[PDB]
Amino acid sequence: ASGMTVTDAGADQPIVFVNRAFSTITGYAPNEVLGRNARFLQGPQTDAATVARLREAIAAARPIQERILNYRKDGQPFWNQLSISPVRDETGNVVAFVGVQTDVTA
Amino acid sequence: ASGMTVTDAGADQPIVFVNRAFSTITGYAPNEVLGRNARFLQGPQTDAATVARLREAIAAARPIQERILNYRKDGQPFWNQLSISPVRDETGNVVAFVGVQTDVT
Ligand SMILES: Cc1cc2nc3c(=O)[nH]c(=O)nc-3n(C[C@H](O)[C@H](O)[C@H](O)COP(=O)(O)O)c2cc1C
Ligand SMILES: Cc1cc2nc3c(=O)[nH]c(=O)nc-3n(C[C@H](O)[C@H](O)[C@H](O)COP(=O)(O)O)c2cc1C
Repeated sequence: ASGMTVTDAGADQPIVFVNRAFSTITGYAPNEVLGRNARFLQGPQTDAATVARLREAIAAARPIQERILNYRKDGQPFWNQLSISPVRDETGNVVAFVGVQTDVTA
Repeated sequence: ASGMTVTDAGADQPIVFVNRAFSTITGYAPNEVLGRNARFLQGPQTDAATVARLREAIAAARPIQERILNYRKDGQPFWNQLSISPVRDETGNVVAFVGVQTDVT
């Protein structure tokens, strides 16, 4: 089952919702992630260039797919097949971002 | 500001998240809508053919936009410019639906 994260569009994209699978994958409870930028999932072995591509895509409200090394709450590394897309109204205003997170470590 | 509604993909698409604007537009608090299908927003004068188009789009996980007559908690009618899109993982599985609700009254 794939994780889903919803963030606000503006002001450093704080998490506003995660599904159950997000907790299964990351080991974080909703309480522990709400109001935070998802970048806490990253650590020392996370690829800087991949993070840069995410940063620029989100700034431009551009859909992006990346395979990124993330870390469970307990510090265990896992490979995150991450898909982020802006949510737009019909006037093109960005209302939110949605992230789909799949553990592809195996 | 535009409302946003997130539902589960399966089992009659219960609401799992709404943003602030959803409450401003509909007059419903999150606690009142969570776990419910969004069809409660429809009323007597809602166009049946529009509802049928939404029903078929969701069944096939197809993106759809409709202008649909909805009703606030207090019963006042409003025109809802509604856009629904499936949220998919990289293997095409539908993880959720996202609806954007703009009051165009
Ligand atoms: C909806 C959403 C979900 C995200 N999910 C993840 C994730 O699961 N793992 C991750 O490393 N980064 C994720 N990010 C990316 C970070 O929040 C951040 O945008 C990224 O690290 C680049 O920005 P920064 O250089 O300011 O940290 C997500 C971003 C958004 C908007
Ligand atoms: C994410 C999402 C948001 C929705 N938002 C609305 C809405 O704001 N107003 C509305 O009348 N129907 C909305 N619907 C549609 C109803 O939930 C339902 O799909 C529609 O009435 C057709 O199915 P039915 O014939 O089983 O009711 C939404 C559906 C989804 C999946």
